Amino acid sequence: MEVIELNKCTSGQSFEVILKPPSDPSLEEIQKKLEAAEERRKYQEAELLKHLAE
Amino acid sequence: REIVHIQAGQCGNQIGAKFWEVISDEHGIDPTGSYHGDSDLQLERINVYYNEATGNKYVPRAILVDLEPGTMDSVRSGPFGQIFRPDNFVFGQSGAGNNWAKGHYTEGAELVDSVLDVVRKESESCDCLQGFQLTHSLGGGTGSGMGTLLISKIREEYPDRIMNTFSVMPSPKVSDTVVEPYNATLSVHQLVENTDETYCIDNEALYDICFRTLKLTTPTYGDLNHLVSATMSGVTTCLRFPGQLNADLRKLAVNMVPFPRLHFFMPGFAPLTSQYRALTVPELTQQMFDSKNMMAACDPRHGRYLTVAAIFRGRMSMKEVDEQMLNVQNKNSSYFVEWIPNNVKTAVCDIPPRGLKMSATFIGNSTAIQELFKRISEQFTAMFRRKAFLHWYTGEGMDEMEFTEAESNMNDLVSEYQQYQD
Amino acid sequence: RECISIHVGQAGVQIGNACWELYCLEHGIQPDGQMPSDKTIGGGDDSFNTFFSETGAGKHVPRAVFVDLEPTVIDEVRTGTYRQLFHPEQLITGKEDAANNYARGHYTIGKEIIDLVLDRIRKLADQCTGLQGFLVFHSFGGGTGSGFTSLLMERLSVDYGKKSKLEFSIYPAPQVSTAVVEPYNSILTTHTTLEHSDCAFMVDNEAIYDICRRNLDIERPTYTNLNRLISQIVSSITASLRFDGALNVDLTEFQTNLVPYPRIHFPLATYAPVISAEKAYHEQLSVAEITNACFEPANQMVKCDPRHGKYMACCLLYRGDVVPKDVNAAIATIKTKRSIQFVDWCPTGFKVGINYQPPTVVPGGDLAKVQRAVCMLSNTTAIAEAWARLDHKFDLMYAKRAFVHWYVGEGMEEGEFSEAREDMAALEKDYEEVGVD
Amino acid sequence: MYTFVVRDENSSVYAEVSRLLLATGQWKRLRKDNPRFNLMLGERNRLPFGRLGHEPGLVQLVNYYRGADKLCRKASLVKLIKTSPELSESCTWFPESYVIYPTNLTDEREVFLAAYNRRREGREGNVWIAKSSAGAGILISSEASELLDFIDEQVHVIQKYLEKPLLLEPGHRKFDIRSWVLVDHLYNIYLYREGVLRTSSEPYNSADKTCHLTNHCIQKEYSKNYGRYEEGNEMFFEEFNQYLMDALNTTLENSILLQIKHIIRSCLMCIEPAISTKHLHYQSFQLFGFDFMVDEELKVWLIEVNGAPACAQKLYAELCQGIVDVAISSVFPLSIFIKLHHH
Ligand SMILES: Nc1nc2c(ncn2[C@@H]2O[C@H](COP(=O)(O)OP(=O)(O)OP(=O)(O)O)[C@@H](O)[C@H]2O)c(=O)[nH]1
Ligand SMILES: Nc1ncnc2c1ncn2[C@@H]1O[C@H](COP(=O)(O)OP(=O)(O)CP(=O)(O)O)[C@@H](O)[C@H]1O
Ligand SMILES: Nc1nc2c(ncn2[C@@H]2O[C@H](COP(=O)(O)OP(=O)(O)O)[C@@H](O)[C@H]2O)c(=O)[nH]1
Ligand SMILES: COc1cc(S(=O)(=O)Oc2ccc3[nH]c(C)cc3c2F)cc(OC)c1OC
Ligand SMILES: [Ca+2]
Ligand SMILES: [Ca+2]
Ligand SMILES: [Mg+2]
Ligand SMILES: [Mg+2]
Ligand SMILES: [Mg+2]
Repeated sequence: MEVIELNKCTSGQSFEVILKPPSDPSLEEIQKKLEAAEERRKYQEAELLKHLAE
Repeated sequence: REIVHIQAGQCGNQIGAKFWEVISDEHGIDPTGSYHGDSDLQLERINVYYNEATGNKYVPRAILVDLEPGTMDSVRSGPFGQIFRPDNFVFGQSGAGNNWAKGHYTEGAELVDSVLDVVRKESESCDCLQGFQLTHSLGGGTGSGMGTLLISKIREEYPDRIMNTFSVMPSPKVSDTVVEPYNATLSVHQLVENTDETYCIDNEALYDICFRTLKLTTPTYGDLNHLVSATMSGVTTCLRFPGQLNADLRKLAVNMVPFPRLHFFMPGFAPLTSQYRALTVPELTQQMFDSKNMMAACDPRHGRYLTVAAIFRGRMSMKEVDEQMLNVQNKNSSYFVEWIPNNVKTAVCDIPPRGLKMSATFIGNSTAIQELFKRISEQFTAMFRRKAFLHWYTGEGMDEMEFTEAESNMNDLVSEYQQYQD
Repeated sequence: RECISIHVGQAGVQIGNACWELYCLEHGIQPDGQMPSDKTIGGGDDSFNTFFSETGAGKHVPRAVFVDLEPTVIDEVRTGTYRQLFHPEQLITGKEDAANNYARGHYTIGKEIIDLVLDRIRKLADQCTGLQGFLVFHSFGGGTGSGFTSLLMERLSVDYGKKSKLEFSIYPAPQVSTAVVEPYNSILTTHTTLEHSDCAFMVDNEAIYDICRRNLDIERPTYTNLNRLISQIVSSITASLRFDGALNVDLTEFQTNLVPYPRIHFPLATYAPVISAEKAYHEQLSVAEITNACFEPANQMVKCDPRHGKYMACCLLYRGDVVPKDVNAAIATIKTKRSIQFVDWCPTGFKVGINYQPPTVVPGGDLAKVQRAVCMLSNTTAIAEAWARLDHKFDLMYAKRAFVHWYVGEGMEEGEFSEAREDMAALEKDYEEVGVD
Repeated sequence: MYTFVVRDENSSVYAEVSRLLLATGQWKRLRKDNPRFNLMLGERNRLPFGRLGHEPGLVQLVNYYRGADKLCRKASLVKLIKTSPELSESCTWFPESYVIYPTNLTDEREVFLAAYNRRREGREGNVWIAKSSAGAGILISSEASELLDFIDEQVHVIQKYLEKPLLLEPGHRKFDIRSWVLVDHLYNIYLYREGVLRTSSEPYNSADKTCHLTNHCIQKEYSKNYGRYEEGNEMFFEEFNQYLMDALNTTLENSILLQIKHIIRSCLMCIEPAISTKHLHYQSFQLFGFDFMVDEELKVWLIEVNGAPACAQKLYAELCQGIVDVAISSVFPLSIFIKLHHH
């Protein structure tokens, strides 16, 4: 039960109370997966038109 | 988010005509197109189904299609006949003769291009088109044959817009021709592939409701169409009136259709009407889920609900609405799939339908709908096994194999609806 | 320094609209952006300038960016009471929403607008002498709140690799749900945002709904009631940034004090007291009474049982008439009765912060004005319950591949589902390895 | 109508409780994986408490108290005693016990040898016993290396053996009192007025392990005198009480039950702040089985607590109904217990 680091100011104060001691990808990689998704989205569409063409 | 309406055939134009006659009243639009209402809520989303014209006129975004001029001459001469856009009347003369082939391959082909010109013109003036809704029967020739042809062609041109349909199923109890199973089976295959949302309106159900429940000894098509109007108003409430759910056709499909082919909804409505006593919230809920209020002639207890969307209309305790909705789910928990959490959605609208203070409309993606397709399939095979009446279709260029395919596609759909029932 | 708040999706925009409302009330900023208290018109290196820039006319403009693929929600900010605060460059809208589809908000409708959002963000970032990081408000369940948020977090991690990124996330609840595919979106967006968010505050709508019902006696809580409560907690968490102090003074300190393990960065927030303003006068709770309430599950922002979960960190953020001696006595007495088991590799202690200014409330709101309030941030392993609940719902629908076709139709691959889920199983493993007895 | 699910088929007690609920006609059994239930008869291991109390408009109850394993396991019980001020290290009714980890694997090995050498040098009876939660494997020995090597040969425990047990004169055998306790959602402690005595069939020999262990399985397997005196080697309170009067000139209520009721209260009040579901989003109840042992001075001891007990054949009907009456219908409306009052 020890208060430490008692910082005080006009607007408030803060402290710590110890009670027991202890015992990213790049822009290209983003555009790669993004554009790759539109490829599957445009291929799945092309297949639909090809099916409708039949 | 605008919607383009299309009505095709005798049934398609007659139920579609009543749909506009109903919502026009709900929004305060007179037969001339002028607004004469009281609540601004009537107009906040009027653009969804109406185009504003010069002089504050509201013209429906509807297209009227038929291979005969008869049923469309009546519409123009009907009560709200003067409100429809004249250019949007597209009709032939030879008719389809209750033949799917004639509507899909020969006579409809001659006319289909002209229709798309109107569809294109309407879509061009849509700031954010969300999709199309079609009204038609599957038992005839025009709405069934040509209607599916339009759906197929519209998808090719608007592949990223929602395709919605109100599809009236044939029934021997209400029959015009013995080839209705042939026409319906061919159409169902088309709907399976080329629609997102199909409201299954079974004439067998409409008849029984008129006969058993409403106590009408001899129902007429007008009597059955009063039921369809009430339902069509109910399932478009969230589109036509503002809410906290910002409902649109795409959202409905994403949440109602767990599997792309199982998008055939059982619609229900309460109270069934042909009357002064107001109906309580528990009464609406009980009747709504009751099979006697279903418009598809399937026993929900013989199947399971994959997803459900309910709309209550009128001034009522939304807390009570919950209390009674959750009660049904917790009571009939065996008739809802356990592997789709929160598969029942409820919305409330303060504006009630004309004539009632309290109403409730119900949209159900139930596996019991397989009973309906099984009924059509049996009637289809009963004739096809003897090639009976096929000469009407082979004379229009079709081959037997195309029937065998639609038969298999029908039986496959039933099997798909079955696997998810266990 | 400066902090940029980003509000994504319906929930993010509405909650942000509620937060900046409360910030203005707490800082005395008028709905026209004019702060009479500010005597350094045009400048000001004060603590509240971290969230508000000052124009030549003396207008305090939020350092915020509202984004939604649909224009209906943000239009109410443009025609709302606080319309004058923001300039239109900060309010970005699309035309079609994501239809509750993560793929539609990340791969298809999101990719169309990401470049613009980043540019608008850069328009504010360049107005910052030293930018600390970003505060991201969004929902797990929304199509835009999940799909577009994850896309942005990927791009922010590239354009601002040094800056920190904090999350305020709405965990889905059936009581206020919006779609049945919400579990799918909640899992996809957590997997794609975990490596990028430095610390995330989850708010379960179930907790807020029940709190509004029980403590505020609201039969059917609205999003307004929920957001007004949520903004009070957000204010407690962000108070240290907007007011002078020494605890959690910068965004990096949230990570230091609450996030020892980067993947376990979901502190559990507990707030008290919540009093119905309808009550003419309430028995104002004491410092010890509100502190004890921090350990009652009914007051947590996520329904779980901290008793069966070891703590790793704990911050007490008091606001109002609170003195250190009261806090220490409450802490000592609450140790004896409660069961607060930390991990063996962390000190069993509490970092405390007091702001004398009492909690502010909106006029005509539901929250009564209290003299002292506390928000506890405790990084407890017990919050893994929420991941398990969310994961079980995911496994139920995915077993039958229900609704998956909607995502693959936008470009997504069925594999990305199992990838995201296997990551969630790893997160549940990490929580267990830290909470074993 | 009320909703309940089942996830423990091997539960002979709640297989009966499931029977009665359906018989009322006001309860319905759903499937184990249906999330919409009012009540769960969950499994023993890995009960998903984190998923409970999250269904709107659905009051959910479960028949297990989360965190009760601290009292129903050998290692945790001993660690609960001592570390608990309520159940102080100086617990008069708890046999001296120590937690031992196998050498292959905190540990209390050197502390066990501490209080052992005192008895050897003090001429006192120094017989001990070792057991574990993985039992049907038990050893009773007076040496140290024999018991600790047997442990090396999971977490075990060693406690002092009742070298002076109370013996029923008509046979000179050892009994084992089993009392059933029910704790409802309100944490009211209910003791069943009917108990059983898993009596032995061979004479206790203080110089073999059949006359030392009084499990109904050992008596039905190793013993040959099964059923000689009482039926099934299971005496009830009515027969036992009469023997106390004719032999020791006392009664069951005073010489034994007073202590049993005290031990039950002390244990459950100790972990009450750790398992109580009073302000929780779901509620819990649970039936417990306390095993006691009485020595020659009519002093009751605590052997073990079981979280999934099995009730006697005769008393299944009377007990399992009492579960529904006070634990299930108290929250879901449609005496044989002694309420142990407390604070
Ligand atoms: N707390 C709170 N939750 C909200 C609010 N608005 C929506 N939600 C929750 O957010 C989830 C749905 O996400 P939304 O933000 O509405 O969807 P979105 O971000 O607009 O994405 P879209 O699907 O494209 O519309 C649901 O679980 C709702 O409960 C709000 O104002 N406050
Ligand atoms: N300290 C001790 N002194 C004397 N006998 C003891 C003892 N500890 C255990 N026993 C004997 O061991 C027997 C079984 O011990 P324990 O209760 O651990 O077995 P178990 O887990 O099979 C009981 P249940 O069948 O109720 O689960 C008791 O009935 C008792 O006769
Ligand atoms: N509900 C309803 N069904 C109709 C109507 N007219 C025809 N039907 C049904 O639809 C089928 C006949 O289709 P029809 O619309 O006449 O075909 P089409 O004119 O060639 O498009 C049969 O099953 C009829 O029972 C109608 O006005 N209302
Ligand atoms: C216009 O059609 C309607 C559209 C909508 S919605 O756009 O909000 O879609 C949703 C959103 C979430 C959902 N959860 C479930 C299980 C279904 C569901 C859903 F359909 C709701 C309607 O009534 C509830 C409705 O009926 C007329
Ligand atoms: Ca200033
Ligand atoms: Ca980072
Ligand atoms: Mg006809
Ligand atoms: Mg939205
Ligand atoms: Mg045994």
